[PDB]
Amino acid sequence: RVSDEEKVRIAAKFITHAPPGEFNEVFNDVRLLLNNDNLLREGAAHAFAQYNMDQFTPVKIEGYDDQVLITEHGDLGNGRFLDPRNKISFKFDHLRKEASDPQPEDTESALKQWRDACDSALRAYVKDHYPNGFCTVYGKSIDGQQTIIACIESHQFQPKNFWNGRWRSEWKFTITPPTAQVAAVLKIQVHYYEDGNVQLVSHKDIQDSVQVSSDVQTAKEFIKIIENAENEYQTAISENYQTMSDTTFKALRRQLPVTRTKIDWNKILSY
Amino acid sequence: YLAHPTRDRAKIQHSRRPPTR
Amino acid sequence: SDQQLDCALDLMRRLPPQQIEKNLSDLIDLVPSLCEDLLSSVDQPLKIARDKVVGKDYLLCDYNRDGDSYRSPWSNKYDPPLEDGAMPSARLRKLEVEANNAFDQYRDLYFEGGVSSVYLWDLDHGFAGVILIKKAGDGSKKIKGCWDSIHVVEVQEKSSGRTAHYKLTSTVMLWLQTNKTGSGTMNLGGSLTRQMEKDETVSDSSPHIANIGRLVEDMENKIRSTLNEIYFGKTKDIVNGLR
Repeated sequence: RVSDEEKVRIAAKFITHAPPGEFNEVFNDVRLLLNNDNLLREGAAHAFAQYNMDQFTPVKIEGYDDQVLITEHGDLGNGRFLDPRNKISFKFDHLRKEASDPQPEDTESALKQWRDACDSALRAYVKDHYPNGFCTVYGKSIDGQQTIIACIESHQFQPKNFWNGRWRSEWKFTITPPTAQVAAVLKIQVHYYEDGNVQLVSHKDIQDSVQVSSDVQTAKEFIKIIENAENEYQTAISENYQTMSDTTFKALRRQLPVTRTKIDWNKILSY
Repeated sequence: YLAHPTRDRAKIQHSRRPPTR
Repeated sequence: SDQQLDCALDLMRRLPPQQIEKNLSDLIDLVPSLCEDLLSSVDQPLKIARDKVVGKDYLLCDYNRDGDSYRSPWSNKYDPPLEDGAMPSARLRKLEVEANNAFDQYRDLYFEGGVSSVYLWDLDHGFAGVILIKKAGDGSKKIKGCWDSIHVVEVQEKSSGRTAHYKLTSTVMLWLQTNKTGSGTMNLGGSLTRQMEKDETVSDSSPHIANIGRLVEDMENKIRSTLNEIYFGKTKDIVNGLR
């Protein structure tokens, strides 16, 4: 038999695999399939947090103009997260997707100025390039290595028209004077589900380099690399859709037989 | 909230015989 | 609708179809009680098998399964062999033969390749069947492509029978995948399912196989166009709306 341990593994797997904007529907399907409310909110608490960190969930805090992203990089513990731009911690309710309890948080450090410079350039980059995108930029001393991590999210949820979509990108610049190494992953997921279930899942990896100069110049060079790469990626996706529509899809099946008319089923059945 | 037409399409009407497992 | 099977089917509508097979497997693991009903209600990509006797390919799905064996439409035998596998009546087998032939021609005319299979089963006051079509690439081209057609028809004959009721539920699964330096990995996959029913005349000039063929052809032509709109129109527009 399937042990409860494999079961919880499954409920948690299903929840972490919910498409964008559909966490609640998936959670409630899994709730009803296990019929054990306290086991679920026990054995699956990790999955709720995992989902929101994987998805870069944006959240509005009462008191602050700027939304912030839930990511692994801002995990403060105890269901609390860092807002490095507004310089607060807040409580995040992973089930309700609700921010509460903002409290001032100390973000001062030697790297704050490089983080601030990258955050300023990035924020302008994001507002210009995404209809309602949000970004969060973190500064971490990781291997004694100073690292800037820029996370970008943009989603569009239209459940009433049976579709939801989300773009996430994650950009790591390890600030090792004189040549900083750049690593990114761009991801897209789109789900359409009127009378079916069609998804696009896409990702692209980026490797690059930039010369470390001043904070404001290094930031500008960082943003250029981001813009060029996110532009090429979007461009190429659309080129791929055209090619798929023009070639592969057309080859899988004809619109009609060579006669250019539907089948005469009498003639089929007669030989 | 979604319709599930594959639940109401014809089903096998002798008793199947499950796969392993 | 709050019912467990409706929840399970709802999950299948939301979970990534890129993992369609493991999703079903995990679901049956979570709710074994529903194993038979999910096996019957959850479409899975078709798998191709080889009939040694006739040297013809055939397709595997839940509908031609008994235990861990599948029945060929060409030879009418199970693989691996079974001692009392479920068999259509001698009568219904003959129609299944006519239907397989008819749908092998339909496949050639629309698909110019691939593989077809038709499997019929008796019902109390008629019969039912599935018409399956699989057309893939071999995986060597830049853009990988696979089409699964799963057409499930229910025929309820009247007291003559010079008229019958047909209910058709059709699923097409379409899978496209490419790895290009410009776009990174791109996997656009999934399925659409539509249902219709019609009363038709059954006569020698319009037999069951003719009526079913017309319904399958009409429905498949419509789903093809909808797939084109959703895959290459709607999802692309959503992508472009994100940035």
